[PDB]
Amino acid sequence: SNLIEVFVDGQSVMVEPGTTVLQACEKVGMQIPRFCYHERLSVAGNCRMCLVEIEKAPKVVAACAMPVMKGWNILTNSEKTKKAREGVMEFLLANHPLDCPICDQGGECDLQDQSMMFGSDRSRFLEGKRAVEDKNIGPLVKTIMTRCIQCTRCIRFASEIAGVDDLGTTGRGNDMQVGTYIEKMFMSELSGNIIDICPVGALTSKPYAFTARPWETRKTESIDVMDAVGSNIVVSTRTGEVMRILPRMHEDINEEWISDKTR
Amino acid sequence: EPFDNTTYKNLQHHDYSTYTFLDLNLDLSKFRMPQPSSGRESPRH
Amino acid sequence: PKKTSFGSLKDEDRIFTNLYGRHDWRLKGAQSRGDWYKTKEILLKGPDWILGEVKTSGLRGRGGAGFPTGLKWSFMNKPSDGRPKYLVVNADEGEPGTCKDREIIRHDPHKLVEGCLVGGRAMGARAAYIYIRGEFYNEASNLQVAIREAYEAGLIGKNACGSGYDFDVFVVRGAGAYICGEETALIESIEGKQGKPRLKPPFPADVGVFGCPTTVANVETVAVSPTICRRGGAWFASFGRERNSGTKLFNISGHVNNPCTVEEEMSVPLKELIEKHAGGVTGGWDNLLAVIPGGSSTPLIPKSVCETVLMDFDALIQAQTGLGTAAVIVMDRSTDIVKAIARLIEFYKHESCGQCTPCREGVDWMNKVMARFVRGDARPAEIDSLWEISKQIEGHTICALGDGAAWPVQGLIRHFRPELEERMQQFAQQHQ
Amino acid sequence: GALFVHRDTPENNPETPFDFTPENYKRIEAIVKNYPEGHKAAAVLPVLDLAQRQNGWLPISAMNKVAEILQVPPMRVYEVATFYTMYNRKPVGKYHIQVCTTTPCMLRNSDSILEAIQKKLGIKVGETTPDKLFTLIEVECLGACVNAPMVQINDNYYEDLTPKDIEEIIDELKAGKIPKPGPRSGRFSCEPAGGLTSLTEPPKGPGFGVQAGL
Ligand SMILES: Cc1cc2nc3c(=O)[nH]c(=O)nc-3n(C[C@H](O)[C@H](O)[C@H](O)COP(=O)(O)O)c2cc1C
Ligand code: SF4
Ligand code: SF4
Ligand code: SF4
Ligand code: FES
Ligand code: FES
Ligand SMILES: [K+]
Repeated sequence: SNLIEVFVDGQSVMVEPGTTVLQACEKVGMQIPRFCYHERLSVAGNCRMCLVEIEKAPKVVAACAMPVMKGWNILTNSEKTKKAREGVMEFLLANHPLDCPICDQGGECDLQDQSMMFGSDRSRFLEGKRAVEDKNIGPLVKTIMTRCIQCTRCIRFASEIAGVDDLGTTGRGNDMQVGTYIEKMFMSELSGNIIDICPVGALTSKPYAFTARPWETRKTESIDVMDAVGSNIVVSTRTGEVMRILPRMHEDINEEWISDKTR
Repeated sequence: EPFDNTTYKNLQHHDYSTYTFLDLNLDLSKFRMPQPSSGRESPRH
Repeated sequence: PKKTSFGSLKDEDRIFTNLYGRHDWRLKGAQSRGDWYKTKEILLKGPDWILGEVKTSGLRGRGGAGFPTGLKWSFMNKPSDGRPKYLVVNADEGEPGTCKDREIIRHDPHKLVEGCLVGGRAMGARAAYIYIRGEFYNEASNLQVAIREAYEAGLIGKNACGSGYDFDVFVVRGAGAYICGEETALIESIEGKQGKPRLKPPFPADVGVFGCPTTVANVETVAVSPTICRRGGAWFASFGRERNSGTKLFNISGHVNNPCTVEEEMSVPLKELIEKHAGGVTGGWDNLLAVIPGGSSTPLIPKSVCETVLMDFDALIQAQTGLGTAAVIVMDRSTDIVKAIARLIEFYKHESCGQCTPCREGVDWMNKVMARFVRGDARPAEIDSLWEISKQIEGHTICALGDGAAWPVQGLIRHFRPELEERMQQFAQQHQ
Repeated sequence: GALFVHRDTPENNPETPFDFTPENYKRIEAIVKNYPEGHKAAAVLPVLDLAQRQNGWLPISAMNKVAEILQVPPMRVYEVATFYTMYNRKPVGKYHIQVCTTTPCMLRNSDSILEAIQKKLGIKVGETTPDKLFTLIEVECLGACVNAPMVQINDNYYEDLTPKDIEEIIDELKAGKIPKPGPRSGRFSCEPAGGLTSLTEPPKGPGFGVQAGL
């Protein structure tokens, strides 16, 4: 009825009007690269890692923000698409610090993983790097903000999910910095979820700091009992010890967040 | 009335001060039409 | 009688008859010069007639991109939904080398205030916000005085110009940001947020300022609309080449004898413009190194191209550049072209909003590279690296500021590559 | 010095006193009414600029005042203050001198203007004179490119400068007079220095060229 037909790599898919080019690719099984897009946050379109070619169109479109149109053929593996990804990944890593050994995100980092899969294998950056000062937003979330990639997921989450307008960007240009501006704490019953949505090690768990690595944890899918909601969780263990608690997506209960008492 | 094209007639702005712009906006308010309303006092309302 | 040589505009056909501030900018004189004349009769013919007049004139946007104004204004001309409609007048005026809008606002303020009313009536808007940069304080106050004079005379407000159409003109001032000249980033600044451009879609004629249908138009594009409706759509198209019609304001600056603002016909040869109105290049036409034909964003062109280049949208596109704002920047052979363009990259680095990755990181990167080329502290291989770094910024950003930082670099590499490499040898020899 | 995080000081803390004067509260009322009902956040920029014209700079307490009256979250007012360069977040001198050194002003020797001012006032770019009268900084294009080189002191442009025209401007400001803005050469605005090449005839009057039925 109201469905429109679009093609993903020449393959027909029927989508509701208003579907984004990124969501059309989901239905054929293709996951577009992303950093700023989150399905449970508002669309931003600032990282530019989802840029994709549309056949017979000269300029690439941001897949996360662009609605599809009837008859569009999305080329996700095209030469124009792949070169867009290498360029953007090249910019994202230009000022990123060489911290992977000392960074808790190492081994479960979307910057590391998407660099391996869609980025170049080497650097041609021959300049100095940006160093940003760190900000104390409380006892539960550690900030190494030199690692931030300015996706504003923390900002959009804190505004829209947690109903707290304390995070924002200050300055502009290469010196635009995420934070609170003043010395303030982002203490909320849901504050600890910015750790998960931060795709990099800019925001990490202080209690969990330095203890383990992602590859060595055993995952046990269990239930939270700190309240009567019944949040689905993952218990990470290593050598018979509980290391941390993570949310497990359950749409009809906790979605993909947990409270800080659970975490 | 003479077409004297030899003087700069934009000399008024040399007397403006700190609140010239916002004072004019205050006088202009009596003329504006009623503003439209979205319906709520703010998006947070 | 298709005209073949364009230029030599006569003062009868000029629009900004008070461009130089030698008459009375207040309402009394402006009415003596033909402003606010039969504005009622214009507004009673309706939104269709006015738009057709603009479409016929071949008027294209005077703010940089250069889009056909009549077609652009026609998107607003649609049935309402319940939301107000607005006209945003882009008086940010921040493109380096560009200062045409400054003169309109302070010396022909009533040409703008009428264009807001005529343009607003064409699109069906209820009011016009005029965004003006916060540095232009004296110009903003002159504009406020003119808007008061028009209000007291019944020309704008309830039953404007004795027509039954209600219209307000608001003047809002910025706070320092070249990026607020970008049409969506302007809208965001009027809403009280950081001037960060929006992605499109949705287009402003769907969801604009306050979430309402909106057209953003340049000061010069709006300030000539009442005249095109008066003297006619066909009269305007009789100037300039086909598809590049009208008379244009020109800023000549740099290494000319007499830097000046002037109005001249479109398609005027660039050599004629510099010699005739600006007094020619400092030291004669043989001292000319390169010319930036329309503000910082446009690529430079070398002296060989300047000989026979016509100043219109299509001619300058052939030369791998653009008319842009028509801000002509002149550099003579004493100029350091590398240092000249490196300072533009330092400007774009300072004006990027920081929102999106290719410009937040890419423009700052190109700035660091262009700084070393100035001292020669590089290798010839980095030049093709800098070329590819720019091509990754271009077309991959949210707004066109990212484009505007790549094009200056590409122009320097395109026409002065030997100059870049030559400096690298000297640095190597000294440090050997 | 271009820091975008606030650290409380005895002179700039949340309890530092700031309140709009009763006259400036009326001006805000007209500012706010320019925008649709339900979109008061549109007034953040003008109200902050008003807070800066009353105080001369924006202390953190002034920002919280703007957030309160407009009912905007304080962070969203901190973002605007840092984003726009006209807002001063440290004390600036009575006369804030801004020299455009972008390319079109650089090609007409704006460095001579910058060197002339630095030597006269005995400061370097970004500093404030010991007695607090002057603050020198560079800036980007100020939309006065044909009249380059040019500087803005407070809200006034002084254009077509020469390294002695500016040193006269500064002498007057020290004395207490405020010199008249505009070009300091023999032209009044942007016209060609050689007495006009256009618009020399008398302007035509109403009804010239009007089409058939207009
Ligand atoms: C960085 C940047 C700065 C801009 N500055 C201006 C400006 O100062 N004035 C202007 O009219 N358009 C400016 N533009 C272009 C506007 O986005 C838009 O194209 C224009 O206002 C539309 O009006 P027009 O159709 O009359 O050209 C700028 C664009 C960019 C990317
Ligand atoms: S955020 Fe990712 S890429 Fe950056 S240092 Fe940490 S693990 Fe490495
Ligand atoms: S702190 Fe993390 S989530 Fe927030 S903008 Fe930076 S990278 Fe994105
Ligand atoms: S291209 Fe530059 S100015 Fe435009 S949105 Fe991206 S970062 Fe901001
Ligand atoms: S995921 Fe689309 S631009 Fe960030
Ligand atoms: S370059 Fe200095 S005013 Fe434009
Ligand atoms: K994280």
